[PDB]
Amino acid sequence: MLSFQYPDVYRDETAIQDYHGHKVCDPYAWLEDPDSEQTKAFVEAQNKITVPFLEQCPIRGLYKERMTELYDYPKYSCHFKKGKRYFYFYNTGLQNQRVLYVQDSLEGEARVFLDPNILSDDGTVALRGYAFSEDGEYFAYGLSASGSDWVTIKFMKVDGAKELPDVLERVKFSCMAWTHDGKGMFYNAYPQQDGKSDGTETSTNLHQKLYYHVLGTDQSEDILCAEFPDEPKWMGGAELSDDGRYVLLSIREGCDPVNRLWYCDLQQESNGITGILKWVKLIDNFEGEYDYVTNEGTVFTFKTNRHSPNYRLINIDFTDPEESKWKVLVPEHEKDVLEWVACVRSNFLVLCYLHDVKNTLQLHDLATGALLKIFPLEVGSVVGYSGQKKDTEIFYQFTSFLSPGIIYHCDLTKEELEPRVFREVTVKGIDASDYQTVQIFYPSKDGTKIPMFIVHKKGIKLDGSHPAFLYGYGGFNISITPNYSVSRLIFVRHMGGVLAVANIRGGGEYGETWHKGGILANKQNCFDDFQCAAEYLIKEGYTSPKRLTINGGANGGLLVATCANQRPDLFGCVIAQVGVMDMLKFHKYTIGHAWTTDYGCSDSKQHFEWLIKYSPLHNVKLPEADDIQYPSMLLLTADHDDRVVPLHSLKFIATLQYIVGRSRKQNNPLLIHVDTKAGHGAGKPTAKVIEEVSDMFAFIARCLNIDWIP
Ligand SMILES: O=C(NCC(=O)N1CCC[C@H]1C(=O)O)OCc1ccccc1
Repeated sequence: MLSFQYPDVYRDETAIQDYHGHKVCDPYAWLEDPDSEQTKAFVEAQNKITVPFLEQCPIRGLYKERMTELYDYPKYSCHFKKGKRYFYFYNTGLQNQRVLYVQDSLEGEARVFLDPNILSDDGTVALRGYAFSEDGEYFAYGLSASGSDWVTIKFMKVDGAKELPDVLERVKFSCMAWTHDGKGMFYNAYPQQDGKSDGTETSTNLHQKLYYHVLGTDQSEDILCAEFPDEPKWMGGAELSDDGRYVLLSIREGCDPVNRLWYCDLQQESNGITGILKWVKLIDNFEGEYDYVTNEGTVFTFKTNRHSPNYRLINIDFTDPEESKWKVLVPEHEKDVLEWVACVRSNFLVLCYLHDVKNTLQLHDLATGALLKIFPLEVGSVVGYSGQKKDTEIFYQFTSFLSPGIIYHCDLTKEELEPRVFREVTVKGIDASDYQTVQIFYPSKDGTKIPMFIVHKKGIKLDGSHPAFLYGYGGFNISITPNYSVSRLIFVRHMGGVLAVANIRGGGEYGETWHKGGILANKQNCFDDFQCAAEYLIKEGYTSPKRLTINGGANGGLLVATCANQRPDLFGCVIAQVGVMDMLKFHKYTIGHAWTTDYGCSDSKQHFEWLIKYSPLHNVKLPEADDIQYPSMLLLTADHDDRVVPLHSLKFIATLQYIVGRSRKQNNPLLIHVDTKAGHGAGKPTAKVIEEVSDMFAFIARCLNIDWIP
């Protein structure tokens, strides 16, 4: 099968660094420079062998054709109202980017409001964030090129969709919030830096500032409202209270669900916004999260995890702020996580809970916190919602593994608040009734029961003969909930596969305790949990090692790469997307410094000791047994992935090819594909999404010798 030869890659054997007495060699350190001729030549040489390998078999084209056909279905976001108009996103089916539409009434004819497709031939310019003025007459929107996190904010007058001259640069990881007087907008920006700022650089991002832009002026005139020069990693995001009276500043440092909370009563400013605001430091520490829901005068309602790992709602009165005085509006549930809360129709609260990895949605009274109405949902996830304080209706979007989704609407001015289907689309070609989703809980190494969803064709025999695709993430308090994936369903229908998603520790499925169970000293729990998920699928007869593929992206790329090093005997194929592979140097680049809250940092001897044991780049080793080789591996990254710099995957593949690829027993391929004009994943155009999944499933099919089932 392997008719190709791995490229020559120079090893800098002098690249040695001492980590607390532990000498670490990094022979491919030079791949950290994306601009050198050496690095460019490396990428070219790697793609040169990967592309023909992926395109040789007819299966890639078959998969691509089927994906193009089945993914071609109307895709709508739920409606949301701003001012006197309604807005919604819509993709006719295969447009590179979804389009923002506007209508003057629910019955009115909709018209194109913002079409990102006309900004590029290939759809590599995408919307990244936006904010309407409080009256809905003005609109600010961020644009990112080639998938970079960097944003350029532009503006439009809503009536007539008129482009305005205002342009804001150096924006990244920014908030967008208009003051209610309609004069301007708060946003974040980073100081100037040498070199590039286009997504191909690896420069660390520090000293993020909070600025206020007055509409109709040059960015150079912007007001500096908050800065933290003594704390380079702090990031202060601004939002206006519902009544427009207070600017709330949520300061974050790192990735834990915690934040300082400062406020500024705008009425108390000496003469409007003219400089550093008179911040009142309500919560001046990083011990808990305080997510603004709404306020009534000085009584502020926040969703918090302060001594409540499953989250709860509290009221903090700015006039009697001490913690002993806070009121618990909606107490913490013993097991269900309160995911998010919104205030609508003045005195209603919409609460979304996660019950065993499935969403529930309900309406509560703002004054007492009492449950008023349960909005029934099938097994799945709530992925969209609209309804602000002044609105008198809500829209919410539901999705699941077998259902593309349903958008519901509920008029809250009605006595009996009962929802109605607003929009529903079914994908012709995939009959939901032929498949089933089951949820099981398997014990991990330490006995902890971990949830896992398994999706497969009804009536299959559990004889271990089926190809399986097992996905996991495991970290950053992210919950991996049900979602509709045409690409995965094609694997089920056309490749006879079984899909599985393991809700391993590190995620947010069981609140902050679940998160803490998969970080820092306990990061190994994630890998153990995931390996145990694979062992469950095998023991129960869904699949066998040789037919099992594992996949994950970014922190999930780290997950599958570590699992390949630790248990190469358990997997037949591994697809690691945009993975964090160098755990000793991740903190040095772009926004990597923020991930130390989940991983630790190698500067600390204690942390280094945890990190060195699982870092993918530092644990590539030939399996001892002659009958064991590494699984087939495919790394996917892109040259503008400034979230997880591509050097991670470049150094990792060089190491795999040298240490393992050179061995005579290694017959499974170890490849990388580096895309252009793309980044971490957000905003990737439809055309690229299709090529990507086609590469993935063609790799699986060729390596495992799977025939296409028409
Ligand atoms: O870095 C992330 N998110 C985490 C992220 O993208 N990660 C964390 C690990 C690698 C990668 C991933 O898994 O996609 O977002 C940037 C940010 C914004 C505000 C405050 C701090 C940080």
